[PDB]
Amino acid sequence: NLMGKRVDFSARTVISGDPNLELDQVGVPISIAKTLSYPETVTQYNIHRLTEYVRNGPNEHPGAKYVIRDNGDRIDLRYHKRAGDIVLQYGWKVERHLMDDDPVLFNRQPSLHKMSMMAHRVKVMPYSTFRLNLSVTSPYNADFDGDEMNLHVPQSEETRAELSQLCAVPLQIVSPQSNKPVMGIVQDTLCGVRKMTLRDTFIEYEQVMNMLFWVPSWDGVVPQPAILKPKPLWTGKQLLSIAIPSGIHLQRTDGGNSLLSPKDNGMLIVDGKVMFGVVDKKTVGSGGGGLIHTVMREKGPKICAELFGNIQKVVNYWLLHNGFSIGIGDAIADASTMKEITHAISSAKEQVQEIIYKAQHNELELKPGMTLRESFEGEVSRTLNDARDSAGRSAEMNLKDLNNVKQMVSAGSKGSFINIAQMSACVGQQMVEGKRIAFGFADRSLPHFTKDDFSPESKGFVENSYLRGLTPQEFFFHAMAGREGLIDTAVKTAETGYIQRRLVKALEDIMVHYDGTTRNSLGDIIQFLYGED
Amino acid sequence: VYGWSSLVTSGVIEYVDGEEEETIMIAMTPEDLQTRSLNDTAKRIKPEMSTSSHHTFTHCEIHPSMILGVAASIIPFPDHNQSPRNTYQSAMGKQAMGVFLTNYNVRMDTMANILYYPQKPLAKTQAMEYLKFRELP
Amino acid sequence: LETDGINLAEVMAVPGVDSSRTYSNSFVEILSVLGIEATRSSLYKEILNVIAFDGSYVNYRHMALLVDVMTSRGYLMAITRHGINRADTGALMRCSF
Amino acid sequence: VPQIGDKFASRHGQKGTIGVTYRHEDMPFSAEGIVPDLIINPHAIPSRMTVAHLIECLLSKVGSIRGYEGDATPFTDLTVDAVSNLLRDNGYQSRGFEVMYNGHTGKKLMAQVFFGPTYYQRLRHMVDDKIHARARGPVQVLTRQPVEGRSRDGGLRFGEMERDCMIAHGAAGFLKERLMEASDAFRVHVCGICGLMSVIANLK
Amino acid sequence: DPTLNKTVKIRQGGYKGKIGIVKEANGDRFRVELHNPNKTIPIPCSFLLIESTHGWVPYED
Amino acid sequence: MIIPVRCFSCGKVVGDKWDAYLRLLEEGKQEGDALDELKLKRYCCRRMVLTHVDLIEKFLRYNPLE
Amino acid sequence: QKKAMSSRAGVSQVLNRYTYSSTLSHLRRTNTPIGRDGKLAKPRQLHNTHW
Amino acid sequence: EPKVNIINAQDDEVELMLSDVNLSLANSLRRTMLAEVPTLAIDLVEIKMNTSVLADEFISHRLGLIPLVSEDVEEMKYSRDCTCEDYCDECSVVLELSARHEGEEGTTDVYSSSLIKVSGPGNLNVGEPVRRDDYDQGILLCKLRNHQELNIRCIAKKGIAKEHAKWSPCSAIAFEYDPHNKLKHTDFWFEVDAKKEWPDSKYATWEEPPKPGEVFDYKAKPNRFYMTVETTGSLKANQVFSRGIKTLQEKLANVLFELENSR
Amino acid sequence: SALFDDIFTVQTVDNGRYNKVSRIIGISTTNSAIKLTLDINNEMFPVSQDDSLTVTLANSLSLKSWRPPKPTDKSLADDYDYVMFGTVYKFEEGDEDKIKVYVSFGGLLMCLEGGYKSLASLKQDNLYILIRR
Amino acid sequence: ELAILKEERTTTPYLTKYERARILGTRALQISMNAPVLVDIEGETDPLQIAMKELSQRKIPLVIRRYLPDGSYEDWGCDELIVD
Amino acid sequence: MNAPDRFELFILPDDVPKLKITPDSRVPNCIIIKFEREDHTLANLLREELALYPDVTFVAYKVEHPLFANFVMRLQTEEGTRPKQALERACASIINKLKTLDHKFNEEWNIKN
RNA sequence: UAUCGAGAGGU
Ligand SMILES: Nc1ncnc2c1ncn2[C@@H]1O[C@H](COP(=O)(O)CP(=O)(O)OP(=O)(O)O)[C@@H](O)[C@H]1O
Ligand SMILES: [Mg+2]
Ligand SMILES: [Zn+2]
Ligand SMILES: [Zn+2]
Ligand SMILES: [Zn+2]
Repeated sequence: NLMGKRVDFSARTVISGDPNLELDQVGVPISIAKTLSYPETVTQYNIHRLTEYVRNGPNEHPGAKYVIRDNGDRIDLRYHKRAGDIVLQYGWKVERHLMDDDPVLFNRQPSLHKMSMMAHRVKVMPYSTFRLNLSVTSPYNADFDGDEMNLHVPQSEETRAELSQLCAVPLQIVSPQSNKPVMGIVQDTLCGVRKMTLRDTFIEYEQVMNMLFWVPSWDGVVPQPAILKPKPLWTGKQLLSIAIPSGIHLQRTDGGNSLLSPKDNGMLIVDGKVMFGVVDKKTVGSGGGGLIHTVMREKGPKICAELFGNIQKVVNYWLLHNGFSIGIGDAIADASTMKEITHAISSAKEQVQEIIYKAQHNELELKPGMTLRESFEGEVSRTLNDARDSAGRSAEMNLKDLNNVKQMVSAGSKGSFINIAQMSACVGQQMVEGKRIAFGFADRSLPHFTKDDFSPESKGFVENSYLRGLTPQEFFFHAMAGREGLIDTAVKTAETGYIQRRLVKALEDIMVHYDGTTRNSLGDIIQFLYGED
Repeated sequence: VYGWSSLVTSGVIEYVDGEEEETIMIAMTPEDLQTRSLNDTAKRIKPEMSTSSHHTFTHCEIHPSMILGVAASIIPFPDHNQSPRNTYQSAMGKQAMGVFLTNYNVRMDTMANILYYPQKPLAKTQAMEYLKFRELP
Repeated sequence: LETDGINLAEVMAVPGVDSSRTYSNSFVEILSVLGIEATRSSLYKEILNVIAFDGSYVNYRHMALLVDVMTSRGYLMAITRHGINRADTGALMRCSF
Repeated sequence: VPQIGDKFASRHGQKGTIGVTYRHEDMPFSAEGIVPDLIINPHAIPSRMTVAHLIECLLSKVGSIRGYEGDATPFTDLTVDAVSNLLRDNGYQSRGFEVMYNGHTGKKLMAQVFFGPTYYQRLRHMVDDKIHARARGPVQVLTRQPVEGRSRDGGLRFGEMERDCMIAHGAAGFLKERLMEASDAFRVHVCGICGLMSVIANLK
Repeated sequence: DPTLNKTVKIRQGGYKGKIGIVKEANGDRFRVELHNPNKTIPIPCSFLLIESTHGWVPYED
Repeated sequence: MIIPVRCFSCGKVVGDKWDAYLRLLEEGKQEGDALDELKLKRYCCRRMVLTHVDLIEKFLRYNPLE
Repeated sequence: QKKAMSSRAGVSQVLNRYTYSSTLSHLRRTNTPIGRDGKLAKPRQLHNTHW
Repeated sequence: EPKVNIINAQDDEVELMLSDVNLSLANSLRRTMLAEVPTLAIDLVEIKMNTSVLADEFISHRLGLIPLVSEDVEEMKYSRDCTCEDYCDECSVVLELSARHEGEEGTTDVYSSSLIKVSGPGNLNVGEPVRRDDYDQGILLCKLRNHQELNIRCIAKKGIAKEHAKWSPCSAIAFEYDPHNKLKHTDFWFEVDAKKEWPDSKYATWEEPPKPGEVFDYKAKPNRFYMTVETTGSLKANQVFSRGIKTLQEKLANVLFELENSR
Repeated sequence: SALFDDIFTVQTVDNGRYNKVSRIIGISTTNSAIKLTLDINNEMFPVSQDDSLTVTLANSLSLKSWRPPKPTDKSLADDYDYVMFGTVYKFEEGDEDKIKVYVSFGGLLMCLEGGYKSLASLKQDNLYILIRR
Repeated sequence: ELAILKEERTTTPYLTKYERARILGTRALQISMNAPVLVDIEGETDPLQIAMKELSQRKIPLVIRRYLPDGSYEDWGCDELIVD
Repeated sequence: MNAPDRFELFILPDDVPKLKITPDSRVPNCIIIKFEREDHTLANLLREELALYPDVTFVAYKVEHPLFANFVMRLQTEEGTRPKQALERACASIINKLKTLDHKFNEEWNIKN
């Protein structure tokens, strides 16, 4: 009841994404905007505007719910049948509906850090979800599988200003946690921006015109095409560059590439224009020193917030008309690669036989600090994990540039090496409590094995890929490892939650003072200068 | 009548609990009872089982999909999923509108949901026959 | 060399060992042998090792602030009620924890 | 009736809410003029490794063309290649892809689209059963703080972790307002000598 | 007001031909609770027919 | 519950083909061929008839409540 | 009733009727009464003998 | 300059090739036929009795989906533009249905053919529930058991599918161009060989395959659009294509009017 | 009226990476140690190895907002087959007389190597490249 | 006593982000209550907008009283604090 | 609950113009046309037609949000032509092409009878 | 427009 409590002027509903909202907006259902209110003081400059809201009443937007006199008496506009005969006096307050560009505090639990609560500009919208620009999902750790989020409405000129001047989304793009951004380009826009900025992506004039008009900050000057004859064609790098403000310089070297960049890797940006380099997560993600970080330092939070919208609107248009998919086909390695994969796993199973032989004939090297059986399990584990990594590498190299899984991994928008490995080549060794599957039956893992069986298949090595399908033994062993993950998530969440609370209570009163010192509520010096700098 | 218990009292099927299971040797499918001569790069790899020279099977599984319960039996191809996804569906399947009974019109329940036009799934499992999933989808 | 188990004082004295660099991962033991300023550095090192292990990076000033709080009293203040609430802070603040 | 915000899922732990609806003519279409009931996103697939979802789509395509319910029992001899062979013998590309056309322009998509039937579930979570807002409303008798719950016109809990977030922001005015004007602000009289709330105050 | 809670038919607008009930008739702008979808709409009182002894009568009831 | 009037995906009328589909199955035709004879060419339309479950037959067994 | 504490709760539950599959599962459910205080993990794990 | 070639034709579907037009015009015609060509459909259901096992709005939804003869619907007014109160004889067709099961045994199947037209803007050919043959019962609506009755009065109105898909005269519209991908508008996914793994267009024999030497004609644009218009019977396939052209014209005409009035 | 002019023999044509772009290397027929590395569009201007190519570099096509060219006007590009416009992003004044000029045609890259007297005029902000035959 | 003389002020000569937000909000409130405005009001009439205009012209008539840990304080006028 | 009336996609409110033209003074001779209660159907049709005119130097459109049935088009013509006039011509041009198209379909239809 | 509990769920 005292350190926290339930509050008025709050709301909650399911969240959705919107490619056509600015980074710092929140789409608010009309019904919510008519229930919430803000008490605006009546002055000469708004009395006409506010009388219009009063006439519209509590059920029509833009409208109003109460009229507050200087004495404090509220006039309930639901029950006032002569609302047209109300005259507002200066100094009165009108509790009007929530309206476009009102600042509100937006929040997703668990509120782990300060950008779990940021101020957005209202946009009133039909349908019943709160709408988010996709690039704010990361600091909220939000997605749209049922997540809900909370909205709080400030009730005065002073608290509105704290939201818009301290908590607003654009002020939060770079976090003090790691001196780097906490928002970047994600999902469709990140997948699409790689595809669009490939060296052989060309765009005809009629489409170029639509793409240019989709950038709100575009200056109206069509740039000359990279190819003039025999046909005007613009490159993807040219149109992405429309979204980058001028005066932006960025250089990155990937794998010692030259200025001639044969692989189209690295990155070179001059006056907001892409010279070479596929634009991917290394450039437009949230990493330190990338594009978003640079525009923030060079142009400030307003321009940097528009950057997300500009990039999104060009790329999402291009991707809408290019298309992108994934299917079962993208998990399929060709018959030659499967035979390498199957051979390499077969030879790894043989090495495990040799290791079993040595350990059972007292011919195995003991590692310092380890029993024989620990050393045995360690050698078996290294062999089986190297088998899976080796089979994944063969599968990885066999996948074409056009492979849809490979395209998402390459953009950095979803997936990684291990996902290719387990889908296409080999799921691999299942672990519980850091070890292979234990003998939960007497000297065996399942009644389908003989006793004293230390082979890969007996103690949880899943040889098949998800494409091929798991055997009944593999299925159960995989479910054992999987259960442990669900248990960990359910248990250790309270372990770290208590830790964070104790950290907060230990440190909550510690502030930087006007003499530069860092002190608690007793005025004790904790640091003579914050961060020693 | 000659049904399930007729098989149990004629020595071709018996019941085992966790304690007796400790002392038996189970083949996973009837085909595993006898050794073989494959190299079909599409189908899944069966364990080699080369630790014992000759196996002495006492029992054989009737079908290995019977390790699943009611909810997980609704998943098509659960052997091709990361195991937690099968747990997640086992939860969500109980949250899916269908036809909970055929007499919903005469029951006055606190809350009830009936899908207008239920369809039976194009991809089903053998175990769904006993759950009536195609009849009350 | 690296050991299982600790005995920082006795190992420091062993001829051959660089007695100016011997380190222990028990900062409680560092405090008894080397003092509070060495404990400050050792506390930071042990926390950083946890954070950096999964590739993460936290700016220096946040961990520096935490280890200065844990050592400002001259002894190690645990981040528990037994440390935090041994302060001369007001009763209303302490009872809210 | 389904709308933006309602929740749906296939049988593979692959769940989502509706983000928008498009009419027939705005949907992408195949040359045969088939349009999807539903478009999910490729990024839902590669890290979740729900390959059964893809295989279910392929088998169900075949099943509706040939007129049967495919067998998706686990631990059978059925392979992806065998289902692909059947699909190709029916005039479709064997891995489930199809050329499709953008609905706005009629132009082909540069990419082909994995396309086919999949069994989807209507889950109990619908947005209009959850949406809630409170301006003012009822309070608890004992604490005079807003009551709990959508069903009682309650207010959201601004908990201790949200408090910490406002401290980090330095938003002292906002935090004060949240926890006073927007909740249980109260005026009491105290005695300047003994400091107790033992004052008897008749205001008229 | 004498037409609250009385059944109504709408004769103009996008809701023409639909049944409803006068939920609130403060002045000139009424709130009719449509029968067909679960929504109460704002409508001018000029747009309504009210049921009376003989058929649907305009706002002369 | 009862055969849908239209195919959800394309709108083609399929609610007039339920009796004809059951009749073709009595005459021993296989489901795929019966759908072919009914001119249900797109697989969206085929799904509608092939996977419909006629529950109204179950609901009718409950002796009318007036 | 007078011993409502110390007695075990949740042994009887309202039968879930949201959908037919959920009713079947509810009639076949089992409960381990260990708690939630004292985390551990060992009784929560999928033991080999569950096969 | 626009050219048309009717490949096949019948009451409810026309297959045709369209050429010497822009892609955008073929597509806008495709969209117009799906979304904006008016038809007639039940839009208000007065339930006087329903003791069937089906819910009132369950039945009403099916009724809206029953295709009605819409041939003369262009001469018919929209309800929202008609000067009458409620509905009337100039802007709606009234249909009535009454079913009952007499007998202690058996089931009565109620079909769309029992919908009886009662009034309508005479003598316009609008409002009859579409029938395949003369012996065609039509679309199954409901089923009745001993003592179960269905007595409804339906008001049918002119509308377009933008408002609700029940007013669409089409089902699917097949639509394609460049069957050999000479324009390179799609980039084919393949495992081994793209040509062997992708099926042939059903119009592959209507254009000639690219020769193995042929250089890429970077100036060619799409120009031949093969499409098939299927309908629900509320309008004939040739009617949908004709009225599609007409509707798209009036839309452009109204824009042109507004520009010549802004002067 | 142009800044640079020469004829190049194509030594290598790398397709590999892309379906619509190839990188070509060429050496001047008239002056060795003048080398040209250039990305080009396969579909618009297909080149093979050993092809003879006239390469002109201009800073203007004259004998701000781009418009489709009118059939009435006339420009330097009327006498070439393939024209590109790009940004000069490095002018390398190296040791001896090893001079490199790096240009980006929307990410299609060019490096031109040669001597100061052959490349001094190419120290520009932007360059057209025009290719004949 | 507690007050620190102008010549001996040691704290930052820039307006802090916290001082700015409080000054803008406080002044906005005062403007909506019809406090005399020190700048010309053109088209932008919201209280926050007028307050931001006064800030940009160093015309907000408020003083920051910065407390030091020992309780002493420096008064700084918003006319003299540097705004970015 | 917050769903709008579906008729708002095509029925124009009385206080809302089907069409509103404003200038884009950043470049010479350029207008912005806001179309209310219209679709890609109209916009894409006008756009391609216009782009093939020799005196049209820029044409584009966007549907700014799929939940609202409007779109906005940008049209620039060379100095000779007046942008609004080019738009009028595109309308009449396309109406004519559709008249021709209706005639040739009618003829081809009788031929197939 | 109650209070105290319990159970099942959502992210
Ligand atoms: N029991 C719990 N306690 C606290 N927070 C929880 C929680 N369950 C879920 N959350 C919140 O919801 C998040 C879980 O998101 P999910 O949708 O459950 C998985 P993910 O890691 O985002 O995606 P995946 O499904 O692709 O693996 C947590 O990180 C936390 O933000
Ligand atoms: Mg989530
Ligand atoms: Zn006292
Ligand atoms: Zn269909
Ligand atoms: Zn009428």
